[PDB]
Amino acid sequence: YDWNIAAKSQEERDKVNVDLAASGVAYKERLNIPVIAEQVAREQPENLRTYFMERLRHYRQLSLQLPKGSDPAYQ
Amino acid sequence: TRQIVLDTETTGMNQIGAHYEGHKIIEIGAVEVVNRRLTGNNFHVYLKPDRLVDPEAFGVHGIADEFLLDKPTFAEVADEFMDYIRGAELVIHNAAFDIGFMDYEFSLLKRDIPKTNTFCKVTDSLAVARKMFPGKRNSLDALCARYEIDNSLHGALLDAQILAEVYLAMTG
Ligand SMILES: Cc1cn([C@H]2C[C@H](O)[C@@H](COP(=O)(O)O)O2)c(=O)[nH]c1=O
Ligand SMILES: [Mn+2]
Ligand SMILES: [Mn+2]
Repeated sequence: YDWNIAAKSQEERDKVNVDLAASGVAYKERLNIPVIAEQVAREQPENLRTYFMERLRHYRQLSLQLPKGSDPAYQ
Repeated sequence: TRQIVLDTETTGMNQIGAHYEGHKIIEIGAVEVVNRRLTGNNFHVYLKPDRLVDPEAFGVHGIADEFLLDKPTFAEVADEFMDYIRGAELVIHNAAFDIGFMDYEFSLLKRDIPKTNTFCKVTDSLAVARKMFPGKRNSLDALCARYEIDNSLHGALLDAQILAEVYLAMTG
């Protein structure tokens, strides 16, 4: 039914933001944009760092489905 | 009446020609305002594009391709989106940018959807700011500095909330 994220649980919305940060690190690693993964995990709410690490692993896998920074797509 | 302060993030934009051509909305953020008060009836969605995010665009919003893979498409949220804004006065900073993108995406649905401007009043907060502060810098950041609003990555919802505070200050 409803896709509106604003209408979801606070926890759920909090998760989405951690996902944004986690996927962001994987993105940078894929495009060869310097990033210090450890620093980002730190920035996340302590009760969600475990979630961050799992999401980071998750998004790194998804990265494999996308072109590398050195690929034609980014030429 | 009701006002919806809205903003969007995209895969990028064209320096020349139709700014939206070949690009896509990846985030829509909007906050409702009634009687100069934030009602809390907000709208927020991330969308799966059928293309890659330009690195430059990522530099602005930090929304990764990896993050958008499991998200709905514009087509999937279209009606829920229209139901939400219909009839309201949309307040957008440099409205031409987002309206062009919104109408572009609606046209891709092939549902003969009319131009947003026909079912929503469109207010350009950048135009309002320019009339209010002629010869001054009127970007969202400049306005925040002007009104001494502290906001220590961009986001559609985030930018909408910020524009709402700025707009209220501007029209107070
Ligand atoms: C500021 C800026 C925006 N954009 C695009 C991507 C952003 O998601 C979209 C909306 O920007 P805005 O919310 O700051 O108006 O415009 C660029 O491509 N390059 C830029 O330098
Ligand atoms: Mn904008
Ligand atoms: Mn924005």
